[PDB]
Amino acid sequence: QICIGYHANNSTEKVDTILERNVTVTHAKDILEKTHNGKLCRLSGIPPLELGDCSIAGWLLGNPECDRLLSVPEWSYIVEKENPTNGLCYPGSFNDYEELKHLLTSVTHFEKIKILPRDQWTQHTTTGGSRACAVGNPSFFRNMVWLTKKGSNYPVAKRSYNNTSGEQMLIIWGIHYPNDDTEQRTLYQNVGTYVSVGTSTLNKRSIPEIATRPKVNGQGGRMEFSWTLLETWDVINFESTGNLIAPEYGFKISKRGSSGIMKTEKTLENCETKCQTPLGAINTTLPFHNIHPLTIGECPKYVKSDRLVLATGLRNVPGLFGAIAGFIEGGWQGMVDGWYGYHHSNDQGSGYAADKESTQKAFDGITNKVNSVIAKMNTQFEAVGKEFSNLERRLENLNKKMEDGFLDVWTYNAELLVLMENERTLDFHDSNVKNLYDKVRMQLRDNVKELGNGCFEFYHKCDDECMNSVKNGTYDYPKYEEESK
Amino acid sequence: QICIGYHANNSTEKVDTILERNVTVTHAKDILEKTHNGKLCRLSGIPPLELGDCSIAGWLLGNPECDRLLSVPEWSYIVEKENPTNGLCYPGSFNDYEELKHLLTSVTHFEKIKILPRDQWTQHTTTGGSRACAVGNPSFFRNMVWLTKKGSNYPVAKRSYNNTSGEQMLIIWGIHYPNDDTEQRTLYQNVGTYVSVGTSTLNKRSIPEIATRPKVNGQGGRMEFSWTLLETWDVINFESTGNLIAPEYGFKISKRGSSGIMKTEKTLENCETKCQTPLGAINTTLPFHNIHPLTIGECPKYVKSDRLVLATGLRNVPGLFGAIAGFIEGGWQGMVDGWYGYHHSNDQGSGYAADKESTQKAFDGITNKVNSVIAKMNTQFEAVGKEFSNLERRLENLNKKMEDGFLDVWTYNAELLVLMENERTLDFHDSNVKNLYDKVRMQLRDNVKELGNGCFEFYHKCDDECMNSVKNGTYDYPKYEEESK
Amino acid sequence: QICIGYHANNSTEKVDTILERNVTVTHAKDILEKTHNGKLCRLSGIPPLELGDCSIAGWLLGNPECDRLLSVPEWSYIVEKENPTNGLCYPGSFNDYEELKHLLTSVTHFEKIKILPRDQWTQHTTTGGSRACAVGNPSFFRNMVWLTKKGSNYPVAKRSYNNTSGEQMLIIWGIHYPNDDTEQRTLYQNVGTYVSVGTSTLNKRSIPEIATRPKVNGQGGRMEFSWTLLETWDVINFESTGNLIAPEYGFKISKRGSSGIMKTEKTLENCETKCQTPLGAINTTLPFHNIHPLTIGECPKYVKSDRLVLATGLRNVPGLFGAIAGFIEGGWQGMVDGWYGYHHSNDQGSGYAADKESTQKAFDGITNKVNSVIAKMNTQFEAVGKEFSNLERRLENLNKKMEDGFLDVWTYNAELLVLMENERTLDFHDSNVKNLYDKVRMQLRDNVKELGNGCFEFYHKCDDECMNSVKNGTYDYPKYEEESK
Repeated sequence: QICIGYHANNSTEKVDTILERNVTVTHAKDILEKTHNGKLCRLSGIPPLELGDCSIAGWLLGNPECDRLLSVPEWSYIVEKENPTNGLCYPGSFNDYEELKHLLTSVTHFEKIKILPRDQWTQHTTTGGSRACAVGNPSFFRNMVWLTKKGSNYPVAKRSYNNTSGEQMLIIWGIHYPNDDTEQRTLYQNVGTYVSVGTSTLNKRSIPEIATRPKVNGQGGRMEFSWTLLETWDVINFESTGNLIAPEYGFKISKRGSSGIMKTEKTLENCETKCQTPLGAINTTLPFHNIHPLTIGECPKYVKSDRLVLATGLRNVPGLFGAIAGFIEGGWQGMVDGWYGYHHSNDQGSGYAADKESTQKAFDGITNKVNSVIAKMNTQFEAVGKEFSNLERRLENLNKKMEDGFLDVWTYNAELLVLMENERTLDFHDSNVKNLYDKVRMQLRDNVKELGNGCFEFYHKCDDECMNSVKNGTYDYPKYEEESK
Repeated sequence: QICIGYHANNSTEKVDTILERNVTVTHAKDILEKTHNGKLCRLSGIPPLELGDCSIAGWLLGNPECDRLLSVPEWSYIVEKENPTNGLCYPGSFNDYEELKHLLTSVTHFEKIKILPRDQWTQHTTTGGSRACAVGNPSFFRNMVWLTKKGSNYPVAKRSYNNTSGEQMLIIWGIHYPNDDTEQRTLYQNVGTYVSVGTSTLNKRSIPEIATRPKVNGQGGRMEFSWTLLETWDVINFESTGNLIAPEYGFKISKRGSSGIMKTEKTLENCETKCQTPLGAINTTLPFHNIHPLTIGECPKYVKSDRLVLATGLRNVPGLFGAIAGFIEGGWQGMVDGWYGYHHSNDQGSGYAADKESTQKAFDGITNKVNSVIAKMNTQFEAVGKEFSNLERRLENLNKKMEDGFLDVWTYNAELLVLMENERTLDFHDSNVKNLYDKVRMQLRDNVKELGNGCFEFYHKCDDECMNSVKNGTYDYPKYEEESK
Repeated sequence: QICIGYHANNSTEKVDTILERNVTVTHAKDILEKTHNGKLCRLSGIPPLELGDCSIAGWLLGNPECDRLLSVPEWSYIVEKENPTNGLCYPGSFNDYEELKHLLTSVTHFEKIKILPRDQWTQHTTTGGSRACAVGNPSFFRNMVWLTKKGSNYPVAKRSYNNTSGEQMLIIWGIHYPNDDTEQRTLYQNVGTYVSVGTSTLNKRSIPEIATRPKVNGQGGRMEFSWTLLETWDVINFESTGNLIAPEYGFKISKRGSSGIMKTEKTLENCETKCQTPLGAINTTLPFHNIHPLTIGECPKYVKSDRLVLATGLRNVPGLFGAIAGFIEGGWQGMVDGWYGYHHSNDQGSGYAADKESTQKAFDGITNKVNSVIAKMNTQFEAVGKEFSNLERRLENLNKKMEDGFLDVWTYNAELLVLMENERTLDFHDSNVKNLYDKVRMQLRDNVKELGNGCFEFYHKCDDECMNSVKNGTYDYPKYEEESK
């Protein structure tokens, strides 16, 4: 007796296919990454700029509450709170704020130079402060200078600066909007003041917009700050008859490319990632994850799925070709050195023997299928998270419409890819067993009867050495011409 | 004698496959929804704000032509004509208009409130009107007040409002731009006038731009409107020496999400949908539709295709496994209670009996195939259509480039899905038939003769309970040892 | 004897399937276009507007270095260098420049009309020039008029123009920002000047800002230009007390759709395409290419792949159904008129004969498969390249994140489509052979013996007439009852 069978085990591993659901399989592979390390790490050897609970505005201006900030010269992404607590301690806005944040998202190299020393403002008062930026005496943004009148005079304030630092330089200035005409006169003496700033390409003139406002942080006044990148060997001109908040420092900056701000509560924790999420770092080979949409780095695609499992083994039986769970009704728990093999009732022993060469062709194939699915996915560095003012609601909605559009597409493709390929994997094994059976039938023919359960009854004495002529595809028909039929 | 066969009927359904075109099939399912109810319906219980032929601006300002408007307090989307006939009856612009429309696109909750009563502008005149907003007497936007001179004086107009309504409040104001220096004085006496508006975050000061302009609605002047959201318990301050168009009303407003403006002339009708289009509402389980690109709601994916028919039954004849339309050269008109079955020529009679074991595995399977294709589609709520000013041409083009890009992707994938899955459905049936035939052959053997056209000729007698033993898989070889050969 | 077999040849064409790599195939089709003509062509009959090394700004204003420019009236895209040498010869900015470039991207119809002739500026000096626009006396943009004082006076400059031209007209004006108070007097005499421009919808008043600036092209002053579309039968009104840079010309423009600007150094070169890239033109039926991402026209999808070969022939051997390179161990070099066929050994001769019928079914099926993959692709017209100022980094990053999104999607889908469909083409051929073999075995039966690699040994005499019957499917069992067994 010779029998063609297939492998079985104690697996409870389930998969879905196009045609059937919850189908138990021999071996399987999850291709969806769902675990992180819950840490917040450094991105490819380069740390994040950690802001604690300051805002970029607050950090750059020199809010006294950002003094203990600790600044690296490099950083690869920024960490901020979804709602920071130390920003403009003096009320105001920041022109093109989001553009500025996006510009500082990632940096070479970035250092703070002193470009316009306080004391050189010789005809003006410099110590101007406010209870709003208080340390319990009134202080002010440490990087800026509030030029006010000296005595009863405010002469034209006018300085320039040639960018000799060798690198593109970020420079910030501001204009102060008083609460009323009287407060204007006591700070600046003059009424029709203006702030004028100009470079080669920049060319801007502001005038104070005096108006009655509710108090924010106990102040009815406001400051509107602006910023420019001063190109190398170019000069920036300030001229003002009042209301200027002058920079004292500039920031040398260089960039390789762009990145993201990560909105989170966590804190850098000393490690390494190629891919960071607000919940933790991801180290994975798999092509999909479902951890968090807002990642930074080279990440697996984010999918709205919570199971993506490829069958690799075979239908676990305690098809399209009619073999597995077909004319060969069940699998063999015994044979464990292959996926398909032989079982023989003889006069010596009996008798499980794996078909190495056919199990090998299949380990190769299925290994290739898995690797096709995984290795064909392209993962370049991206930043996902994005920033919009509350007058860019449409733009923000456009961005969400896009992220969501790709999310729907990848999920659908993934789900269906897994389902379709699982149906073909099973048929694959089913075909392999069926061709095994046939690779024996077309060879025995008359020296055996077709029993049914994938068995052949021998018309002669087939000792262990004859049973090996069948297993290795080299059985001779001529030799056994004994007709017991 | 027992024949193996498969179902055929009078159907004329055609599907396409990867390898074949116009292939007549037994049963099919169109997975492309292309019918609407020609009605404009309310969305998950909540109706649309119907603007008739007014613009949002005309509505909010109180254009007199928008009096019999009817205003719901809720609304889930807005209906507006492509080009409304009642907007600014007095010529002018509206700062950040598109952002405002996007804000009002859906709403909790929306209530107009008198916040600055006219008659309390005690030192100014209120009955300012124009022929441009005629009723046939000069009139004006009903929600605004045109402050002008009282005698030969226009003092500092200065009022404020604390938002005690417990909701976030929309507030609009405008400044006037006269056609020439003389028109100005007859209206405001003063010449260096300004308009000042402040809140906690708002801070604005506008000055009039006197200049000769072509007459729109017989008017050379222009009115430039602005708007802000005043937060709860915050106060807004107005101050002006002339040219201020003050609001009388504010609008309490709350929001959960965003929605969209649907261009169309149809009117609300009193039905319901999860999904609306400018042509009619859609009610469907199907994953795709081709009615119209600009839907609002939880919709199927829009595709360029105009036919996605999924084969569910089998090839219909008067394959890959070479049974169907192959070695069994035809289907059976007769048999109608299964897809595959038997036909016995016996001394009692004949002979059609469907096969319930395999026909059920197929219903099961093809059912799951359809459900997988449908139930994997992710359908959240979206609004598609958007709005852009004539200086956001690039941004609009970005949006189109985006909507067009997904359209191409979903079309291609749906078209190919159907083509591939159809080829594999037919091969599924072809296989089920081939396996039936094989399950019978492997049960008889010696006891019967393989004819060629799918039949077995018995080498012995076989009454009815002889067939009912083969069909159910319970046939015992040993009992029949007559070898008429 | 009669044997079934398949085609083989001397191909070294290789394809990848889901299960195998580097598989040598009988015939194949590359579906990735990889070649361009290196020419810069015209798009569907319509040329590009070529700018040499001017910028659109310099071209419209009429920079004297653009005299040789060659202006056509139609054009389907614009060719510009990455960084053009002749732009604003006199330093300045250009309000909403990117929107203007986008406007002019494609054009009907485009024609320069003389709308405000120089000489009619009778109260002012017109020949105002600058050394910055030297010809080697001072000159100026040829399409603009630099109004300066005549004698010691500069009367209110006031002119209007009503667009009677039958098309929408683009108009450009400018305001001069001088370097210092004396430059202003020597040019304009007056002190608190203004520039007023108005139409139906446009309404701008501009006062000049005198300030000290770095010198660019030797100028401290700056000129800011603005533009508008003057609709038909509308009028534009200029009024100015100095500092106006007036138009002399407007541009009748008409637009069907939109296009793009192509950045490259190449020149128009007198040929044709439906699809243009900065490297050269593409003439192709294929659905995919990898030449360059920035195309213009009706183009194949761009993918990161650099090999998309579709198998069309069978495994080459000099599978899933166990025929090809399976139970029939190899192919026939010498069957050159079909994919599958017969080899008869006869008393007469022997004996390769291609099977016309089934080879055709295959040529048909694979033709369809290739046409389905190619023809389902949606090649609408798009421009791709896009322009953003340096304060639109976010917006530009938004666009990049989108182009990449689609690139990643199309690439993955194409790669896997090929792999999956290759796996099934091979298995298709395999199936055809297996079935042709069975179509003989079921037709002979007793009358022949199953030998080995697809061979049947006849139990009777078979002449070249009997042979033909087996081949054409007519052979009869009854006739030949010679039972040499």
